[PDB]
Amino acid sequence: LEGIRICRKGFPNRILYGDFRQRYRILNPAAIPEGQFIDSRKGAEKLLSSLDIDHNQYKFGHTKVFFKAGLLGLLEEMRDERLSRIITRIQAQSRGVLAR
Amino acid sequence: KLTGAIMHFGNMKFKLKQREEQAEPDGTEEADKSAYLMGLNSADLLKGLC
Amino acid sequence: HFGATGKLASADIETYLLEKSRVIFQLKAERDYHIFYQILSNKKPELLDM
Amino acid sequence: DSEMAVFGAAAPYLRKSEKERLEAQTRPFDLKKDVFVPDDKQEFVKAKIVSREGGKVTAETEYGKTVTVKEDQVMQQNPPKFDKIEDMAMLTFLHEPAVLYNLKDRYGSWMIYTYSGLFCVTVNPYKWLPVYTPEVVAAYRGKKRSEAP
Amino acid sequence: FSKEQQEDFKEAFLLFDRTGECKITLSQVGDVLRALGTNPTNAEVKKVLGNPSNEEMNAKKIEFEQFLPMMQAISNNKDQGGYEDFVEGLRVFDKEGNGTVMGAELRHVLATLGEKMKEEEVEALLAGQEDSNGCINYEAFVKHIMSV
Ligand SMILES: CC(C)n1c(=O)cc(N[C@@H](C)c2ccccc2)[nH]c1=O
Repeated sequence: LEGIRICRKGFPNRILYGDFRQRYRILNPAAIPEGQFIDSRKGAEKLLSSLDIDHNQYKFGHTKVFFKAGLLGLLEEMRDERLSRIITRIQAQSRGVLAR
Repeated sequence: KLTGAIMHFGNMKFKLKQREEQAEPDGTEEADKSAYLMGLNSADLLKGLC
Repeated sequence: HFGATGKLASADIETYLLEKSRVIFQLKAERDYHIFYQILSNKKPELLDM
Repeated sequence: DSEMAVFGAAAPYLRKSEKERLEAQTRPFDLKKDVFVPDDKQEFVKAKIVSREGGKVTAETEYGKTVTVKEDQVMQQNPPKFDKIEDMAMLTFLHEPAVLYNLKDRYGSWMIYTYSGLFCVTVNPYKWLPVYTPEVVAAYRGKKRSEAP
Repeated sequence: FSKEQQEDFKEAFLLFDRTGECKITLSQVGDVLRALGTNPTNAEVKKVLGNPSNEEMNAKKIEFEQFLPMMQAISNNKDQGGYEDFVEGLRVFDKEGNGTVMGAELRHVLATLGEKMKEEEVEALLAGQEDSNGCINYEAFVKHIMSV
């Protein structure tokens, strides 16, 4: 019961700004344009603001981003949906030029 | 770029944890500037260094 | 343990505290370790000879 | 659920049947009146509010026994739409009887595993479910906690 | 498209039609529109057809005048992925991070996990593109397949 009390109220999910950028950049490459420098903190700020999810679910730490109980699962669902979308669309390209 | 990174690499600031005597970056802006130049990642660079 | 490619590469077993006294003392409604009764129950002639 | 077919014969022993889904929307339940009350032989029992008397309340329990307890010790029942949820962190009202009865309604139907947010609770079946043979392992490959039961 | 665009689109069907003038390939035509225009997911082709039968896919041949609108409709599905969108894809298969993808798991991924592909094409697309260590410079593979 106490563990649920903290999971519901607190911020059980947490990502380093670098591993967050590395892993979920596939979620919105335009929010974090590469080829140009952008600090880890403001990058994560722009990407998560771009996700259009409920902004009351997260707060930012000195070195890790912090999420409410139910967000991280939704982010992994989102990422695997995108990886499916993309591997099928790269296959769209692979078949398109192979057919060319 | 490598000369520049060796310049930035001295600007990375590290702070000791309150009890583990382990280095964590406060000056993350200098570490991600360095990694951006050397083509590493800020997190795995900092994790490897510390 | 898994490799960089993610395939199984090894496994390590670690043990912390075997109830070594159970080998010699048990309360009512409980057994000693299973090895002894499982060996005895089949009366496997090769093991019952060894 | 048509997607349950991937577990074969193990499927009835992991997730509730389609009838339990339809029954949930038809259960008689009142959020303001249905509450749990403590009992002697069993920690909590369902009860029905019958009246209001300011700071003192009186209610009739499911076994027809009369009870009087102050409002500080009465906990509202969870609505039937959240009964047997797979993760107890998703319960709406969280208290000692909500977890007790959430485990009891699942375990009485041999659905032995249930999550509790960052951790999971497993209740000893004592009788086997064909939930441990090779075929289920393939169903669990790469599936996430949101997908697999 | 220009009126001179539809003519050169037409003669693709005119070479692929083995009939003297009543064929266009219901099973193979969408596959060719990738070359003349942009490339969709096959499921979107099936959705514009309205989910036909597999036996239809093997036996049916469709009429070209109804297909001219289909050319535009199949061209219509925008939000195709860009270069960075594609190059971050195969990095999740890259369990090293250096810029190489082993072909033993690359062909596995391309064959088993996404939409179906004719496997001989998967054999011959990477053939000659491998290195001596048995990997692929996927940022080159993507800048290969986006360009030509
Ligand atoms: C606090 C803990 C539960 N946690 C996380 O909350 C997230 C982690 N890593 C990220 C990068 C990740 C998210 C989801 C699946 C895999 C990895 N690590 C973690 O250690």
